[PDB]
Amino acid sequence: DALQDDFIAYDDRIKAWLGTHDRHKDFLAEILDHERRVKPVYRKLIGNIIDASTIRAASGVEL
Amino acid sequence: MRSFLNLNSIPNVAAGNSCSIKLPIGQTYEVIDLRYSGVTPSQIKNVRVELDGRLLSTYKTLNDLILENTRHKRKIKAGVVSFHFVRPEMKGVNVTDLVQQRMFALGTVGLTTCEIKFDIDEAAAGPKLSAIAQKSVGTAPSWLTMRRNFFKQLNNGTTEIADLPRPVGYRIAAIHIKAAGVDAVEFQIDGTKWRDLLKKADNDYILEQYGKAVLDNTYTIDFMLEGDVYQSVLLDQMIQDLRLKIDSTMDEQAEIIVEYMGVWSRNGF
Amino acid sequence: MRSFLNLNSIPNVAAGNSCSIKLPIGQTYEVIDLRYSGVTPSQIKNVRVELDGRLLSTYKTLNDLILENTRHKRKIKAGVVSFHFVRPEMKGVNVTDLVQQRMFALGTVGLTTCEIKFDIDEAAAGPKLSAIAQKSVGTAPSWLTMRRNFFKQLNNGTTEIADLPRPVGYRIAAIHIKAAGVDAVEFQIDGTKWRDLLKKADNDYILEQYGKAVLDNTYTIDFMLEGDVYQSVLLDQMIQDLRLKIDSTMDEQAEIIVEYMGVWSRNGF
Amino acid sequence: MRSFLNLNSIPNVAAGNSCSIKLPIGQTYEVIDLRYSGVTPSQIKNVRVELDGRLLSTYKTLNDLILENTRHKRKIKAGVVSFHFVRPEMKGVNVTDLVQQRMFALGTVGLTTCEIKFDIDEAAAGPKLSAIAQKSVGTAPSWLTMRRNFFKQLNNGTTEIADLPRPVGYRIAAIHIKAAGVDAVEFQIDGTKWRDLLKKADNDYILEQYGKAVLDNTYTIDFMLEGDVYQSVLLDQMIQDLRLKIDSTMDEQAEIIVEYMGVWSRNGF
Amino acid sequence: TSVPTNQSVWGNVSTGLDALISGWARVEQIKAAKASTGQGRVEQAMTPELDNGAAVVVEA
Amino acid sequence: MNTSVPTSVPTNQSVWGNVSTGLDALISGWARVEQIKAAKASTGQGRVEQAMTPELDNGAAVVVE
Ligand SMILES: [Ca+2]
Ligand SMILES: [Ca+2]
Ligand SMILES: [Ca+2]
Repeated sequence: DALQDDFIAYDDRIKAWLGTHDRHKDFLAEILDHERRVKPVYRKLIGNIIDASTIRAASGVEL
Repeated sequence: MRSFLNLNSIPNVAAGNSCSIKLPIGQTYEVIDLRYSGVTPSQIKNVRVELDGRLLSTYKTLNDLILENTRHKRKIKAGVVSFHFVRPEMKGVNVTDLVQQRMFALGTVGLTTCEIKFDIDEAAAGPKLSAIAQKSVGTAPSWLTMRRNFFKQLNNGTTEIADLPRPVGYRIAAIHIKAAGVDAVEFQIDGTKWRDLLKKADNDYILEQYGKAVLDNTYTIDFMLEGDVYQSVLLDQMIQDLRLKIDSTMDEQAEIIVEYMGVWSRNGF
Repeated sequence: MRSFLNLNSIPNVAAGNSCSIKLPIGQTYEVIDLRYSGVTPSQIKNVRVELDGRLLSTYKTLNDLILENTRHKRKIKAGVVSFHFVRPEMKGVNVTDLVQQRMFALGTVGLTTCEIKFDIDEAAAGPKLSAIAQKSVGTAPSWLTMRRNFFKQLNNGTTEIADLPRPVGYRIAAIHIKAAGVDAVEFQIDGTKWRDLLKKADNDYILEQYGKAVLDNTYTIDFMLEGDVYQSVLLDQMIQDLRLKIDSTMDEQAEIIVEYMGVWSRNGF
Repeated sequence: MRSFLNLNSIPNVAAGNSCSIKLPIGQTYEVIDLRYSGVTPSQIKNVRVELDGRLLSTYKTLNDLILENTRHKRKIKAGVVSFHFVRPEMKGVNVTDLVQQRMFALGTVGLTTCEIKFDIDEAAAGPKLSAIAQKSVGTAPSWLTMRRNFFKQLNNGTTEIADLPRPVGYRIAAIHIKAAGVDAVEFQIDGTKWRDLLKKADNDYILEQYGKAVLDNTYTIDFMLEGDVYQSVLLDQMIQDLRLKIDSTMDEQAEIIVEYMGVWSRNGF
Repeated sequence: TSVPTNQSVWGNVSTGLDALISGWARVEQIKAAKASTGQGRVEQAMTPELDNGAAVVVEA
Repeated sequence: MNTSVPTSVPTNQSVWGNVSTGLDALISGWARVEQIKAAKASTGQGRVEQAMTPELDNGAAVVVE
């Protein structure tokens, strides 16, 4: 979970925790991410393709 | 480590009022010390211990809880009455005594509500009630003592009581016959006479022989005299007859107290 | 589950008569409650517990059984005297206390006869005796307490008693010196002084220190003060000397009570 | 088998003298019975139990040892005071009660010196002291009870005591606040309130509820009411705050008695 | 030099101390084994108690 | 219900020192050790060996690394 590099370094120090080695290990965790890329770029192409644009809708019908 | 807590104030403590001791869910209640003043134990009627709205144990009056403790020779103090969920008299057979005693503690884990309801008599001088809890780590309700009340007519001669509830898988620790004219009693299961027609003096001698105190106008049939839970009556789903033969000298209505035991179930006894 | 039975009527209960309590073979007798009236415990002489015609325990008078129970601080009631086969004071070391106590129960399995003989004094006013049995599932006689009687002359000065029976494999729970002028006693085995020359006041203090009651005109050497059976004297076949050094102040006849222990054998002690 | 020995004569027993009970190394001391006369327990000051010159337990006066025994309801006799190393009230959780009690015995194996020092007051009428030892097979000092003395000033209002020694790995069986004006006390560890602000009457009720005797002018916080050693306070290193909140009504100096527990070490507490 | 810093643990649970307590429970059973046999009693008979004795203590 | 723990016979070794020796053969043996002491008595080197042997109550030792 905590990665091999963080585990091996922390495992070497059998006990105790001081200096930057302790602070980094104490407040350690995994990571995620979020950013704009393929989804937003594809949606912009749909807007560019719909220029000057045509009306499309739903709600009417026999119901 | 145990925790001793001063329970929250009991709401609306007044004469003729219906109060309740709502216990916070999460931990285990080994003992609950109830302090009272301006009211007698007999003035605290219909004491009911409820788990999730269901009845666990019932006491006609708080005085019955005082007598319950007196019987086991537990410490009795005026102005205070304790609810001993953990049975101090328990002795282990294949486990330690401590484990056998604590196994009766009132665990609340998984519970939605834990209450101790009761009614304050109208004649109460100036009722004042507070509670203290001796708790420990949380556990499921599990094994609990279920005190049940039954009223039956006794004759002057011989009366037989065979309609006592027999919840499957449960056990019977003891049976207390509250009557003033009981001479001797006999207990049998499926014809087998586990307790011969023992005279009161003889039955009471055996009780005292095991450190128990004889209660006035009561014939106690202790199935756990040694403190061994395995000596109690196991309500086998195969028992055909659970009978009690009472030899009385008076024609009265007896209050039969039955101390049941079993793993508490949301849809059980 | 235990069974409490009203033993069959004792045949021919009268002054100067020799009666017996014949116990039905098959189950285990934990306790036997003997009710008496119209006669004193001292008027019930030569009490002998016999298994298959052989002597197990002996009491000069029923009063010695009352004193035996009093010493352990067991419940004493006038008009009743119990035979405690199961030793309630036992404590387990590698087993539960319950197992260590019940291990002394009088099992009858494999037995041909189980009797409790005694003689009713001629002076008995109007002897009336009945018995109740607290039984449990059948077991072999097995580990039993064997109370033995011995009489020895005690001098004013120092007396030594080294001729006490040493049945191999058996144990000694306690030794009771019944004399009015015993100041101090010393116990040794093979030169080893297990009990220094302890003054009566000092010995009696240790006894009381363990919840025991000091008997009048008696010097008790309790080898099971903690309730641990493995603290008792193990009569090893190699023991060369088992001696008692009594410092008395009177010239009298002492009744030495020795509580032996061992697995009952049809051809043993 | 245990051995009861009449300890060697105590050297120079006289008023104003500083005597010592030097115990022979090799075996285990379960109990030491000290007989006294011509002097009061309060006249036997500064009682110290030393192992290899290091202090184990301390008593301001011999009267504190009498009160220590009285609290547990141990046999008390005038003219004699015992040192109970083996704790008779102990109950086993994963071991037998006997094992849990004997584990506190004073083993001397590996020791160089075992002493019980004390000072005889000058006012002593005609001091006379002797000792008897109840010993068993030799064992290392191992698990021992370490009675420590502390003096703190109390105000009239609230007083907080958080500077109590917290030896790592050790435990706290109980804390005794010796003061005449203590109304209520609260105990907490790291903010956690293990003992709510319990009124004296309520605290004393729980104590008696467990077979303990309430001592005069003392507020006892028993962490081993059930006899379970694992209910005691474990002085874990990560503990940041061990606090005591005392609500007094008087402005006095209290004697705080702390019963520590742990494996005796040549270089430990 | 050595030291510990920052840890986590289950609440109100038995620690390494109870692992030692079992050892004290085991040594009681060892004594009880000697108590059952008369040969165990005779082994204890060769035990004298005096004021002096050999002491040894060192790290390794 | 319960599960019982084992009760058994462990490592207990009773070593009875059965000493059997002929009284007359001992009397000679005790007489032989007297001759050995006499051999030490004749020489001054025997006297000097016994001067290095006193008696004490006990010993002690302490250290750290
Ligand atoms: Ca439970
Ligand atoms: Ca038996
Ligand atoms: Ca110890």
